[PDB]
Amino acid sequence: AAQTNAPWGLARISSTSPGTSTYYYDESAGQGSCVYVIDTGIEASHPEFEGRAQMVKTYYYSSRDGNGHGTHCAGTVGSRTYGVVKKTQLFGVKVLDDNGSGQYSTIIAGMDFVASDKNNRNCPKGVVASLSLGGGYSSSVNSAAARLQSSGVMVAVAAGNNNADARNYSPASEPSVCTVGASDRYDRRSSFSNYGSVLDIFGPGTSILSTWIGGSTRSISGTSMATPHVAGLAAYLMTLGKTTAASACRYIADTANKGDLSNIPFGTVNLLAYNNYQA
Ligand SMILES: [Ca+2]
Ligand SMILES: [Hg+2]
Ligand SMILES: [Hg+2]
Repeated sequence: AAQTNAPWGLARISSTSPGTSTYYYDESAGQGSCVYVIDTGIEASHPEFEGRAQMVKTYYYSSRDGNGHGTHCAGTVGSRTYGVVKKTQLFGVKVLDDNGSGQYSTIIAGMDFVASDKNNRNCPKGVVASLSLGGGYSSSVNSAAARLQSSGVMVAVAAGNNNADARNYSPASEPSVCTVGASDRYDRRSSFSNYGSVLDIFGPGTSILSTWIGGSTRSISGTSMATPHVAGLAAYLMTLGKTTAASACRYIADTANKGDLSNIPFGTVNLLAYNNYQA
């Protein structure tokens, strides 16, 4: 299948060069897989989700996304127009408040929740979790991420947006999960993207168009935005039967576009997520 005039990030992940505009993908489109989006919530009624999204847990007074961030990131995972895996099922877990902030204790709870909840869902092709969030280093937050991964969920996390070594950030610095940096249209590392040896892979993160709250759309930048491109790609590859939850991050790095990115500091991987599609 081909989506013509797609968002640049979608085109980039199905191409071996920058500057294309068509997103090529297998029609299976991640059907039978599930992606938990752990964020500010999801506006599940947005038409772009086609009834494939639902809120399963909140840690605040409401389950509604009053922020937009979570809705945007879900959209990059699996909205019709803006999504990598256009037929995946999306589950929203609200660990962040409507200002975009949350305590580590509640972020940890949300992770432990997903590890258990996936046991009562029908997700034949596997289960992914997308965490476009993070803060300063915390061994407890790293440990919760590691548990979620070991439970059999493909965990993809943001590297952080400080233009710094991601070793000092939590979400990011846990080696066992998939830590994602951000790149821009021209194949440069995004100016804000964290880097370092703990990064596994880069995805598109600058000027990413997707769904927003109030049934709208919006372009936003941040290494947060790259995360869902890799989460969606994992779900897509898992439904194809190419890889499993446990080995997805490695499989993605193995099959990545290698050496394309500029402004990568020595000691950081130069690998850009790539679907390897062939008609
Ligand atoms: Ca890793
Ligand atoms: Hg987000
Ligand atoms: Hg986003």
